Amino acid sequence: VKIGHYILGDTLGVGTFGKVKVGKHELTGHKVAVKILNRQKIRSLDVVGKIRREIQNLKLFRHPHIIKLYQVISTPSDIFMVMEYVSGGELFDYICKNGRLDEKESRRLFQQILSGVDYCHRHMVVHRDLKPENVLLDAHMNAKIADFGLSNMMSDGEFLRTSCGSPNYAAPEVISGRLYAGPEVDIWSSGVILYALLCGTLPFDDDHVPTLFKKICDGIFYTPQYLNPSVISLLKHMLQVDPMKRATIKDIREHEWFKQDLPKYLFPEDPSHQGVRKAKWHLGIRSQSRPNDIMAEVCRAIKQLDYEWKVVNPYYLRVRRKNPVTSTYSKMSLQLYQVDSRTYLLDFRSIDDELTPRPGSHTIEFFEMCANLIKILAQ
Amino acid sequence: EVQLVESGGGLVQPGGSLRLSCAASGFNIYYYSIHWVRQAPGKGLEWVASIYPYSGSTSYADSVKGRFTISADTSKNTAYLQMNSLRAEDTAVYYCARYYPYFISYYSKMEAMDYWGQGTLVTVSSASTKGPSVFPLAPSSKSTSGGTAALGCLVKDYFPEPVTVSWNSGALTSGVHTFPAVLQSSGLYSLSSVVTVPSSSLGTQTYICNVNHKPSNTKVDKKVEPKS
Amino acid sequence: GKLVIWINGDKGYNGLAEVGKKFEKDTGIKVTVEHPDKLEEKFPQVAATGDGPDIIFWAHDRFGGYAQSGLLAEITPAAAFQDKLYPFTWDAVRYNGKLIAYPIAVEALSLIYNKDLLPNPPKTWEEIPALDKELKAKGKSALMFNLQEPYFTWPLIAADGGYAFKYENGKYDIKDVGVDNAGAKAGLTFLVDLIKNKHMNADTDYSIAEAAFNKGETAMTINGPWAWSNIDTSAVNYGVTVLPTFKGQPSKPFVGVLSAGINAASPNKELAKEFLENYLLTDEGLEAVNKDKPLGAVALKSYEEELAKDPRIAATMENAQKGEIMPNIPQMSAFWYAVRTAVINAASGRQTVDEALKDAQTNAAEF
Amino acid sequence: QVQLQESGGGLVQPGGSLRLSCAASGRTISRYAMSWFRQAPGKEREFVAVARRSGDGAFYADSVQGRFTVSRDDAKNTVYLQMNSLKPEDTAVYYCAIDSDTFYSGSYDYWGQGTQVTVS
Amino acid sequence: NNSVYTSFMKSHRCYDLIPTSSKLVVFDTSLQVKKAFFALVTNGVRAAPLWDSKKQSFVGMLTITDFINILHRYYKSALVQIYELEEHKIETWREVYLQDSFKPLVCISPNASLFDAVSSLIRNKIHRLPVIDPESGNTLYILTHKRILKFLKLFITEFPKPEFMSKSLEELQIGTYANIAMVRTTTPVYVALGIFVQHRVSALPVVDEKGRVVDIYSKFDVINLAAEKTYNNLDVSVTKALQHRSHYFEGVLKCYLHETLETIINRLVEAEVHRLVVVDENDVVKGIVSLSDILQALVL
Amino acid sequence: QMTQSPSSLSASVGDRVTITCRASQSVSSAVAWYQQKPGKAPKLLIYSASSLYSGVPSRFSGSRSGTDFTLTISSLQPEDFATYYCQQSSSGPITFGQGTKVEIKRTVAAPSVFIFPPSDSQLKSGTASVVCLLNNFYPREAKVQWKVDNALQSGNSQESVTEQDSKDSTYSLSSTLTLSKADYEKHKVYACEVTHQGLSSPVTKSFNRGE
Amino acid sequence: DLSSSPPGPYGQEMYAFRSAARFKSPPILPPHLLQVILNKDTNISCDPALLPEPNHVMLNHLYALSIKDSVMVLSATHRYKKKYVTTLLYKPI
Ligand SMILES: Nc1ncnc2c1ncn2[C@@H]1O[C@H](COP(=O)(O)OP(=O)(O)OP(=O)(O)O)[C@@H](O)[C@H]1O
Ligand SMILES: Nc1ncnc2c1ncn2[C@@H]1O[C@H](COP(=O)(O)OP(=O)(O)O)[C@@H](O)[C@H]1O
Ligand SMILES: Nc1ncnc2c1ncn2[C@@H]1O[C@H](COP(=O)(O)O)[C@@H](O)[C@H]1O
Ligand SMILES: OC[C@H]1O[C@H](O[C@H]2[C@H](O)[C@@H](O)[C@@H](O)O[C@@H]2CO)[C@H](O)[C@@H](O)[C@@H]1O
Repeated sequence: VKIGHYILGDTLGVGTFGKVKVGKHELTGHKVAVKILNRQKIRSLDVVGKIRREIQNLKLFRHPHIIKLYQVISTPSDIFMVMEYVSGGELFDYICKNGRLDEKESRRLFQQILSGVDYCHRHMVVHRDLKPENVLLDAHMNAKIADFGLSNMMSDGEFLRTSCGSPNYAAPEVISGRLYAGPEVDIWSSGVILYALLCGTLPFDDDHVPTLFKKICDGIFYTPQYLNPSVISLLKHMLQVDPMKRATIKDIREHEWFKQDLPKYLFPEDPSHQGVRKAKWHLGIRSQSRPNDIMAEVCRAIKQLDYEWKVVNPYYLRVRRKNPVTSTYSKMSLQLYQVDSRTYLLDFRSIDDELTPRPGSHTIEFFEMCANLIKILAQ
Repeated sequence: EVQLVESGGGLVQPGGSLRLSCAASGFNIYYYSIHWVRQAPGKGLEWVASIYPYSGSTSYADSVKGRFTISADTSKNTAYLQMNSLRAEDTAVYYCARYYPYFISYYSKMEAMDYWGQGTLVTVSSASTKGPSVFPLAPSSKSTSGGTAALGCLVKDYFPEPVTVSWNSGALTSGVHTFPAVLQSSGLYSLSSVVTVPSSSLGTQTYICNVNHKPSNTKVDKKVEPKS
Repeated sequence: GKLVIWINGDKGYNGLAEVGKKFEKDTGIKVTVEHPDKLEEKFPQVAATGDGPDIIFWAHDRFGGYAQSGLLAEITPAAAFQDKLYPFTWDAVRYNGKLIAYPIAVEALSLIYNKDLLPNPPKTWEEIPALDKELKAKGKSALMFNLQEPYFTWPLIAADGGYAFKYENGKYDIKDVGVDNAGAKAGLTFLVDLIKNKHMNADTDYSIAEAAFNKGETAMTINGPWAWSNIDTSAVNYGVTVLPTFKGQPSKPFVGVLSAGINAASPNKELAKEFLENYLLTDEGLEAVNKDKPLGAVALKSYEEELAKDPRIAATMENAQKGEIMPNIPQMSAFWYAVRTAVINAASGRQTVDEALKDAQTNAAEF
Repeated sequence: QVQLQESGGGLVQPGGSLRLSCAASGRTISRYAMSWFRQAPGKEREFVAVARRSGDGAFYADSVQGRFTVSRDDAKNTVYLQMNSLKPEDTAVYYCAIDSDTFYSGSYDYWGQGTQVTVS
Repeated sequence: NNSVYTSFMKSHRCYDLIPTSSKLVVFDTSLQVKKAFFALVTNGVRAAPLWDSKKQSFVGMLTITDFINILHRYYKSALVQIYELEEHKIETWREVYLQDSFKPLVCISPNASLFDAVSSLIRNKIHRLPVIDPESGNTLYILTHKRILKFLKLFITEFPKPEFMSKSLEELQIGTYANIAMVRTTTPVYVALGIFVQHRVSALPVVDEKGRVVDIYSKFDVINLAAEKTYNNLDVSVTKALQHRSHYFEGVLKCYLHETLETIINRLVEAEVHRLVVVDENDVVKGIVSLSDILQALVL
Repeated sequence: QMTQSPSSLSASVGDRVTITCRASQSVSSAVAWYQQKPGKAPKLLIYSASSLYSGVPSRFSGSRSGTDFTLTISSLQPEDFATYYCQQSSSGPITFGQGTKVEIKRTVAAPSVFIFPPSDSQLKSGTASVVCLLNNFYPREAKVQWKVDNALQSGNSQESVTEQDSKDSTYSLSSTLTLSKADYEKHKVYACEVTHQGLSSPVTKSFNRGE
Repeated sequence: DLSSSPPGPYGQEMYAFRSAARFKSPPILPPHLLQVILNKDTNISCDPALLPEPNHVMLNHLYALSIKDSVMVLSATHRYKKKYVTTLLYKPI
């Protein structure tokens, strides 16, 4: 019960085969969630190269709504995986606690679950055993998908046992005898999760199990009047028993209900002694253009910043700005230099205040007269 | 219940644009990348095209780069291989196949092609449709002692491919050897069909080859005769 | 409809093949002898799936954790068959009062030395670097043994007071573990200082130490009775004596009892029981395995009465009597690789003695 | 110039066993195949067995399929013919041959030397 | 008593305390806290007077102590990536950290006396305060206790040197001896960070199980962990955190209680360190003498 | 961008065969194996060259040795006689293998050679082609040559071998030598000479013109 | 600017036009600045906070650096009555 620097507390639960325990870091006081995987139950091959493939594959899938995996510790008896811990419990327990939820919170959970399944589909992995008991809540009321790799190994081994244990969560293809589910189970499972977030109950519930399989094969479900008819078209386009008409991520991303309150970070791109390293500093601004145009570019830059400047030469410009909060004014002087016929250098020079005990700072306001100019010039 | 029914095949003129489809029934085309392959008669498979609708990224082989515009329609679950500027070498049967790029297991990134279609046969030839010209092959009078006498019929210079040959001795055939067709340099096809019979049946038993060519409506019979 | 035997590769599997041939000669059912690597790990994962071997040959320390998963069948021995074997061998294979295995032999570590390079064996662990200072000038080495497995490093740790689990009245206390006491710290400190002062190599395992002892590269080794065939093959003038004392206290090795476990998922339980009780634990069956590789002190008293003339086996029994029997609790399965990880981290210099023994203490019973 | 040499064979009892060998040198042998022929007295030349380059195919005739066993060696540049269950009527001169087809699995047959295997 | 050093610091200005050339960094307050300490790695200096462009004033000071506070507070696990150091800024972090303590930037004019500089260093519990010329408003140099003793020892050459310098260290009661903070050599970095945040100490001399000093762990040693990008792994021991300089140092500058103060100062300013530990013949820790107590004794 | 190269072989029922696949560049474990019956669709057998696709049983097995992917068929049933294809898929472009065919083991039978003279029906039409026939031979590999009028003419011969029989497993080759009516004035005798693996002496059949 | 003696005493944002008749090139920079574009000296033997003595002409000039991340490196080696300072300023972009 000690891995890394983590002691293990009381076991939370044993859902299918994995023993999930809370881990605690004695030094830093941080709560992690370890998962024990007995090799007796579901492991056929014991080659360490498979564990190396696990270490290479599973760690690099970083997403703000997927439970991140930290390391997979090997053991002669078991397999330990340190997933992150969240104190908000399962989604199904939250549904059983609060009943029917508001639409604005159900869409907020549904967008996060769909953007956690879209990250998996972009990174070529599916979550076949998706359910409200395998999505957790954090302290900040978000949605966290528990696993992606764990279902894939299990579903191939015992698809019939998984279907017998829960028919409603299992896909119509799996009960119809299709070999591999693929991503078509993911949108249908996110649809029954959306029906749980909109109505509280389960859409496909029976006591007698082959009649429940017949209810899965039937494309009908219950619909109350508590929910608006703008989302029932999405539910009918999402919960089809035939995967030819089942909704895609694009077919939800072009739907009207899904685009109402959508955060931008969910979808990345829509249209697509001492040792010190020496530094190479420059002098001014090196612009390879005409000298009559660089002064106009400097003019266009300093006109936007509301400065008060005068000239002496055609390339000697003594600028002066009044600070908003500080009553005094700061002065400096720009000058153009010719290092070669191609490039021209813009040199800054400060001048000292002679008589006035000005507050604030002298040279830091001098750098404030330049850090607003470099950004606008961008050269 | 997944069937990949191809359509739009047949016979085309060289320099003509064809667009064959693949009605993906039983799954969703937006996730899986529909891949087309080339199967020349006698040769092996050869990959030609790919389109992946989920990321909107395609792929192309080096020999067909920038000339066969692949397209996928997610609303009708079809995949359109609009071929353009085809050469004479591009003459094959085109299978349709879905592709599973996902992690089936923790250790295995599966990258195979699960379900394959029946494949439609496209034939490129500058020559038009021409009926066959059967000519009999004469059994030689001289033969070894205790040796069977080979008899066959030659079907030369026909188009298109399917010619079914039959004999007049019986509906059931024995000793038959139906050869594959060879594409000669004149664009047309050749065909031979021999039957091994005993040598003592040359004077008594007679054979008549029946050449049936359905897309040309040519049903010609040819009586083979032992003659020096 | 046959019998499949798995035993470790350093054991006498050809004698088991001969006993299987003597079984097939008398009933027609063939016996297949296999020696898979890491079979204490390979066995329960296939035994949970209902397939694999029908009978396993291993020490009793894994058999309790096998029994809690329902992987071993209940045995029914007769009173005469219990009288034929030693009572402590029956006591070592007790799990919650029930008998789960047939005892085969009692294995104990002993000090094995080269008589040509070292005529007088040392009686003290501390004078072994003093001997190695002389022996490195001769191109030899004092002591080389398997450091990758904690079974060989355990006596030098447990000599000064270390113990796995507290045994008071029939039960091992899972919370009273003595691997974090002063004696285990002194033992692991001496074990690290043997490596730091260039007296031993941290990468030395069973194969390299065995090849060093058969070629005469080392003066002493610590190994079991099964290597005696390879020692006899290499014609080394060898002696077997008592392990030396540490700080005035003798070494405390694990006393190992090789046992025969029967899979509960096997339909061939009766054929396996008749095979074992009629052929293997007899005077003719044990000597066929003993001629291949020596097992040590056998549980059969009749063969042991003739076997005890060997002073090597007498010193093995003396080390067993001055040693300690292994626990059969399922917490030993967590104990073994935890102490192995501690010994690997201490030998490689990745962790200190205190940190490694604190990790071994915390992961002692549970993990 | 190519050389060829047979060995083995003689007055052996019928129904027993006999081994034949054939070898060549001076040229590459892994990329070429070897074959065995028979010529019975009063009959034409007949085929016995062939062996491919790297063990792809071991082929025999209709009469010698379940009786003869052909093998080849890459280090000593020899081939072997394990003849089992010999017949009194199969007495003939046995030939070895050289396939001159390069980079193709076809054959152009020429026989260098034959020995006289006469069974009793 | 101290009348020869007090009049010395009142006569000699801070204008002589500034070196010939002096690299000086300042940080904008709207900058992220991750790149600020990487810039302190790049330049090597340990202090930076903060500037708030939205208020046009020197708002505060960001140092290694603030690095210790942020890697003690916003550090969850070695396996977990430290997102808070990336996402937080100096303006964001100082409104959280300075919620209970509102402490503005203290400074001194360079035309003022060194006595007021020492009395503003010791009273405010500040190691490094900058100087600001009130005629212009700019910052010139960041004074240090070490620079003050280097300026003093060059000018201690007159006849009345041994007023109390000839007395022993134990009789003068110089240095903290009662509450000493120590760590074992097997202790992780994070418990040393917790001691640096709980106490206001500046160094931890590591000891073995007996108590013998083998190395020293200072707050300056922490910044090399950020330099080699091991700021995310704070669960390693202090020995692996001190193997960064094991090819460079000699040992631990230990002194004794029966030693005169002037020899301790002459060994201190020659090796350019900040504090010494007091030991015995058995090399156990008896306390730490620091510059903030030596200058406290001198300023009286 | 790369190429593939399998082997080619033939074995009996129940034999354990192996098929290598030497990858050109360095690829990962992303190589499949497709069984294609003649005139059917290519069935998938093993997807990642080491683990079995669901469906087809455990007879097919694969091992990986660097960039030399293997396909091993233990206990060859009489239904698994088809063409097997290596398939690289890790890189951008997908390159199939050349394709290995697996033929049933058969005793070698001597080829039956029978020459076919051109009939007078195709002489008047201008296009007359002579063909020679090989009956019931084994294996597939044969070499026909047309030494017509004691002159080996190449370029007009076109071989066409058929598949093996269901009950006899015998081949049949046909090489059509095409000529014209005006090509027979430079023609006295035609000879189709064949060199088979089991044919001890090459036998050619020549029929004189005008009989 | 009271200290300045310009030809035009305006100091106004409007009077900045590129319509001047002069096409005169600007003068050349002194060669000592050819050092500071390429090399900056830091004494490793002395304290890293201490620097070698800079020249008298390189005082008030800016010193930018390549933006590897969102910082903006800019500095100037200002001069007091006798002492030299070097004010590095780091600002987010
Ligand atoms: N008493 C001491 N004994 C041994 N080493 C020391 C001692 N004091 C400091 N050091 C070493 O000197 C190095 C830097 O010294 P310190 O940590 O005191 O900062 P500092 O040099 O005083 O900083 P600054 O020069 O900015 O005042 C550290 O790496 C530390 O190991
Ligand atoms: N001149 C100053 N004015 C105001 N606050 C300061 C000043 N110098 C430091 N501080 C604050 O005091 C705290 C403790 O700093 P300190 O530990 O003395 O610096 P160092 O780590 O360099 O010894 C820091 O968090 C800093 O914000
Ligand atoms: N590690 C430490 N343990 C106890 N006291 C300390 C430690 N470091 C510094 N001090 C004391 O803290 C005060 C200020 O010193 P400094 O922290 O160096 O400015 C002095 O009284 C020191 O003796
Ligand atoms: O500590 C490693 C290993 O030691 C024991 O197994 C030994 C056993 O003593 C010998 O009889 C023989 O089987 O070699 C084994 C491995 O070297 C423990 O029984 C075992 O649990 C432990 O893992």
